[PDB]
Amino acid sequence: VSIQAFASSSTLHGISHIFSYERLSLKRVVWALCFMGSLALLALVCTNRIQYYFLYPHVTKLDEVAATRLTFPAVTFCNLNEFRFSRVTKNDLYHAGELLALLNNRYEIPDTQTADEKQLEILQDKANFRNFKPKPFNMLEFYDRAGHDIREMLLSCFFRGEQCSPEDFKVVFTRYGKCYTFNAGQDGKPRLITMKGGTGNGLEIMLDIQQDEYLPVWGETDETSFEAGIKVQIHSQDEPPLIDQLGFGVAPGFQTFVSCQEQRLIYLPPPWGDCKATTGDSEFYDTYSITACRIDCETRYLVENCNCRMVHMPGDAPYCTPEQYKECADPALDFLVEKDNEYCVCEMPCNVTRYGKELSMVKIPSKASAKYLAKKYNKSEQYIGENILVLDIFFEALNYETIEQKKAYEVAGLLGDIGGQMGLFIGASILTVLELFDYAYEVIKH
Amino acid sequence: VSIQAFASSSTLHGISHIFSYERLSLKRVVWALCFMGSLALLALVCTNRIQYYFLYPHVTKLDEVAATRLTFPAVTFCNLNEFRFSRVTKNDLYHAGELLALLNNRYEIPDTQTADEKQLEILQDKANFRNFKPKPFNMLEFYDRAGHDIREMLLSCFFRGEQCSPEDFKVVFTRYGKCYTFNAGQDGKPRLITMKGGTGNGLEIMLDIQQDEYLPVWGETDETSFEAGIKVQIHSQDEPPLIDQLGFGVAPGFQTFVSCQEQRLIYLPPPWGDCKATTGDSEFYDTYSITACRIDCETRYLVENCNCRMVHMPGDAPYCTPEQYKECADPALDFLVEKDNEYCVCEMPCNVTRYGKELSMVKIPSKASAKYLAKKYNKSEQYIGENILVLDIFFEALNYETIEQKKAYEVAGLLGDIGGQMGLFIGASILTVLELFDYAYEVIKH
Amino acid sequence: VSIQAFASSSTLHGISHIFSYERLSLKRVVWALCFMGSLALLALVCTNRIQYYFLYPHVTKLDEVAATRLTFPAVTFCNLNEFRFSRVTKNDLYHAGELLALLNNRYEIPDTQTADEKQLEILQDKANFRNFKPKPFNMLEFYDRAGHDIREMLLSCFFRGEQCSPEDFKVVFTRYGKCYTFNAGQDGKPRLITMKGGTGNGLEIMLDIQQDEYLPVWGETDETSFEAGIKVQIHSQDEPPLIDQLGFGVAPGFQTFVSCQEQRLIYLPPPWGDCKATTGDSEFYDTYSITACRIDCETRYLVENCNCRMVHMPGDAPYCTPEQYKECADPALDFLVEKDNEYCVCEMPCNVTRYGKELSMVKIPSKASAKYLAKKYNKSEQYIGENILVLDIFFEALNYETIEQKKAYEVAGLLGDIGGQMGLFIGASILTVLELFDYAYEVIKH
Ligand SMILES: *[C@@H]1O[C@H](CO)[C@@H](O)[C@H](O)[C@H]1NC(C)=O
Ligand SMILES: *[C@@H]1O[C@H](CO)[C@@H](O)[C@H](O)[C@H]1NC(C)=O
Ligand SMILES: *[C@@H]1O[C@H](CO)[C@@H](O)[C@H](O)[C@H]1NC(C)=O
Ligand SMILES: *[C@@H]1O[C@H](CO)[C@@H](O)[C@H](O)[C@H]1NC(C)=O
Ligand SMILES: *[C@@H]1O[C@H](CO)[C@@H](O)[C@H](O)[C@H]1NC(C)=O
Ligand SMILES: *[C@@H]1O[C@H](CO)[C@@H](O)[C@H](O)[C@H]1NC(C)=O
Repeated sequence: VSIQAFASSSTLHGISHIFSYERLSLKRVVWALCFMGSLALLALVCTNRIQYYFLYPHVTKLDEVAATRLTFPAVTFCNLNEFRFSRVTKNDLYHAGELLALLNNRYEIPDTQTADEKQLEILQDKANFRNFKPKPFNMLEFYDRAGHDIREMLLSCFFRGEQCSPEDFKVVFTRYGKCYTFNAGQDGKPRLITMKGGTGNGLEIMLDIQQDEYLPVWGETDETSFEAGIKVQIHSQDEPPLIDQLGFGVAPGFQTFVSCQEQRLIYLPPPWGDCKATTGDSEFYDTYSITACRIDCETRYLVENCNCRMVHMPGDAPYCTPEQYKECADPALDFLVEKDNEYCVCEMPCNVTRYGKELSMVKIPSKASAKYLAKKYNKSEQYIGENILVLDIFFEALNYETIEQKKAYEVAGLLGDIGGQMGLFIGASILTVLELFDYAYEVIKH
Repeated sequence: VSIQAFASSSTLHGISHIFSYERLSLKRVVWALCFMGSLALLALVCTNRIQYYFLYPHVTKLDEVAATRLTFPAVTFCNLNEFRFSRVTKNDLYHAGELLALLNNRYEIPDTQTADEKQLEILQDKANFRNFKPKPFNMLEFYDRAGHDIREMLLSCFFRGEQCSPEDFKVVFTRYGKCYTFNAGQDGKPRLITMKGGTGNGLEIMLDIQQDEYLPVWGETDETSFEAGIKVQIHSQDEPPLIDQLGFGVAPGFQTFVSCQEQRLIYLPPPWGDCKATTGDSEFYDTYSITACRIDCETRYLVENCNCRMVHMPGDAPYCTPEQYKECADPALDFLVEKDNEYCVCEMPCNVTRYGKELSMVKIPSKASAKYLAKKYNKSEQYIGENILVLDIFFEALNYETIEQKKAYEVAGLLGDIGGQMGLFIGASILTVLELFDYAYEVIKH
Repeated sequence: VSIQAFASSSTLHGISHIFSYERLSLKRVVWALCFMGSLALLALVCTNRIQYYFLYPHVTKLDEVAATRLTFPAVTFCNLNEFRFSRVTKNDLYHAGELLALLNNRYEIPDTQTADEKQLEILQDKANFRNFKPKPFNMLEFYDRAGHDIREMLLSCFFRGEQCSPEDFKVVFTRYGKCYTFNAGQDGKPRLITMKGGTGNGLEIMLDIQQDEYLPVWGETDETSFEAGIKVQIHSQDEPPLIDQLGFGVAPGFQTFVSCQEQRLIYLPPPWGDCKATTGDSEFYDTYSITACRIDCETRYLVENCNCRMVHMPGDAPYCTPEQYKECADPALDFLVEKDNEYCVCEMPCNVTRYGKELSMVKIPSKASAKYLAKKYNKSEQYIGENILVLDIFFEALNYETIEQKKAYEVAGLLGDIGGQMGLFIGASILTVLELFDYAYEVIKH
């Protein structure tokens, strides 16, 4: 009814003394100042937590979960040479000879300074082109044959002390050519596990990089490979190999323990964080990752721009000849990487498992095992120090760190800190706001 | 008294207009819907924060505390050979000859291919067993004598620029045998400190791995050691050495700065996190850690299963002969590691100090110091490149990172977000719930 | 007016039934116990969150921001020799000969054991001092000339596949002498960027450490340098080089991919955390960092204590002669580092960008490129393996991790959890406390 009658019976805390049934005194203004200030101190502090929730913040919980049976990560490796030298042929030097950086522009040799007599004359019968009847070419078939064969390289593999197999090593194709993948987990093979830490309860391979089978550099080229040794990218079984980008290396003559530490990272979907919220099954890979998007970003580009695919690409498109490489494929990489890089962006999913690495090198061989390794694989003693390496990937302990992001302020924490200060300053509620609306609805009709 | 009389004078916000002293109108149901909804919106949002507190969550605070006098971590190392070759004896080849992988099953030699004439005939008088009167054996005494002696290996140790001592190096026993521990901190010696970073204000040892004193491999065995170089585990002084598991290595001929970074990790006790809440003094180590539990997990097993202890074990039990090794001890490791691994689990304590490591190799020696290092220790020039290494462990700066876990939601934050939304939705309290009980207690008696 | 009249009309929840207009019964004490307990349960729980806010806590948010154009960090390097041997002179051996550890106390040679005939006689005409007319000396001018020249060392630099320049390498001065800085960003040059990851889209230098130009060690000195190879500190362009402290190394004959990962760390100002809150422009560096404070901590010390500055110091003070080095400068370092270390402390600012590093070594050269690298730079084959190295610094992917510290409890979260439990326990507000003061103000006047 009356304003002095309504304010004497409502649930607000200040109006019972402002609008009292008494004359105007000094107490009415000290209740007016202390209510109009405590309504303004509620106003700029409640709008803090509203705008703080509107940022959608999140802080991270780290934890070290202990386990017993961890999975082994897919040890993916290949030699830093593209392909062997004794497995190239005269027909191989015709369709793809200029691209392999041993030929000039007119399908002839560059300057033959610092070329051995036995090294040049094995190449010299390959570059006759006299009554040359060519054969049909395929760049995938060239990387199948001329690449480094697994049954020649790997002297002794191991896993958890048990023996290994070159049939367990699964071929892939990257920018370095014929690359293999231990513990791939595809083709129905279950991913192997580990039950202990230490240097013996992981992979232990003993490779042979075949330094005599490297491409002899005679002319200064753009992409000559001076180094010897392999390159390794450690990843989960879902992510395709990206050895060209995410790969470290080990040296020959250096047994290299690479201690991993399994991490299980969990991000948040928008609007909290940035992850691929759904699964997002890509067109040429059954699962999604940060790399499987990136090769699918490049595969659909080179099909729509050059009507073929490279040898390191998934799908079923036919492989580009070196006629398509020197004219279409290579000018279309830098046209996307440099110019149109903002047209394609991959959102990393928020269930990702990574593997750190802590390097440590030990020199192989000792002199006590020097003469033993020479005869046991029919090699010279000078051959052993610069061809034979050992890699060793394991886990420190059976535990994995998790890096998960907790939402720092949900809507249930906002309601606890709106009325946590709404009740502190004026004592109202959602019903008191509806109560003040229910009195003002009666005043406007009278 | 009456329901219209009680609701007109209570502290709830909605019942003053639902149960008014007026006829049934459209305002009674719009106060009934807006109260039965604001009682249900309180119901499913307060049960969010109750169940969120019942998970006992925690998020982590990272901080980089700066300091002046950091402690130096216990640099623990041993050569990757088990024991020397010139310090084995005919009696040593009888009681423990087959276990050291130089003998066949009938206490005879394996195939002697790739064996030098001077290397075989020093072994050939050890394996006579003709009128052989044996001596009493002890596997701890064999690892005391035949192991790599510290006064022969370490050419020059240093610490903070000041000189060092082989008497400061303290012997332990691991799976590799005679291992030493710089800055052990036990036997009343105070743990040394550092007052600066950089490569000169830490340890700088110059070892000599004695590659001529390695075990010559002639037959293909299960545990032949091809590599040369040492293995190092960095740890705090409390934790016992676990070089077999938590150890990295450095190579010979390679001065290897190993930059540490001191971390002081703090976890939470249950039910927040998982730590050993109390101290938990183990039976054979004065302090508790993740490793001291694990060796105590293995020591009590092999005493209860084989009535002895291994050479890398604490306590006072007598050491197992190789008769007990080939028949009891080795079959009881894999019976616990593979089968009964779930019977024993070590809870890592929540006051743990760790040390990261960032490797970096520099080749030693230069040609300017090549001929100097040859004569100054009476060594050949070919000996220097493959025997002499330098390790260098220090800190980057005088600061330690801390990784501590804050309890993200205590009971004082739950009470602020129960009544933070209880006062927002219905305006009640704990006393209003007691007030509604105090009116309903009067109704049931009338 | 009356206490039974005031409590029947106030906004507290308990006083309406304690001070009722009825005789003393059992309900008055059960409302007295349940109010004096719910006033005490508010008391010790509200003082929890008050003292929890008074600690000013903070928890950290980790995030992995993806980007396209990252900046390249300033690759700062220098050879581990101080200066060349063929660029020292007779006058250079007079003013500074004893300090370079080739002379005795009486300006004569130490013991010449293990000294070559061609190596001693090139030094022997430098140490005549017979009718010696000296030249004016400057230690900055000695480190300009006698140091390792960039145009002799760097065989081939690269960046993003494009060519490089020795004019892009900018000289600085550290404890190792003549040090250079790729991508320095000073002198108006804009800091270069990267648009891709992988081993080819970063720096790729091919140095030549000039192992024939090292100082030949003949006598056992305090600071002889046995090792060969360079030292590298990766940092942002703002921070001055601190290669002596924050530097890792790479070896010769070892192509060493050093995979970075850009981090953008953000701390908090006091009283939350510890950072330099303002900019804090130092006296001799235009920007502030943790290192630029430390050299400014040492520059103002040695000017106020020795009236000069060292060669690795900023400013405009004249450089100290070796007369000032052996008598003033060296005794004033350890007088500050060991004794007065607590007089100077640098507060690290809270906008700091760091760069991690993940090492990986690959052996260079292969035998296929062995004879090519010998003639192409007019070097012997034995020279190539122990002088030629390659360093390679890049990024894994175009993304940077951020480690920022969120204030875990602001004043708006305190007010939500004071009245969140003030409204829960007694239902009061800030006005009810003023209401109880407004009744007690009337009682004391009557
Ligand atoms: C991510 O993993 C969590 C368990 O760690 C699971 O509950 C969730 O469903 C997963 N999400 C996706 C999209 O795979
Ligand atoms: C070992 O290699 C040599 C060539 O160096 C060859 O003549 C010999 O037949 C090989 N022996 C075996 C058993 O492979
Ligand atoms: C752990 O360390 C903290 C200080 O960092 C100390 O207050 C606490 O008592 C310690 N707890 C145990 C169980 O040692
Ligand atoms: C140095 O070693 C040789 C053996 O190579 C030995 O004959 C000689 O006596 C040794 N000299 C010293 C001083 O130890
Ligand atoms: C620090 O960086 C943030 C952006 O990352 C910026 O908003 C802030 O002003 C910076 N503060 C200082 C002192 O440079
Ligand atoms: C190459 O070096 C030799 C000395 O080893 C020198 O005699 C010759 O003139 C040099 N040639 C060139 C082209 O620099």
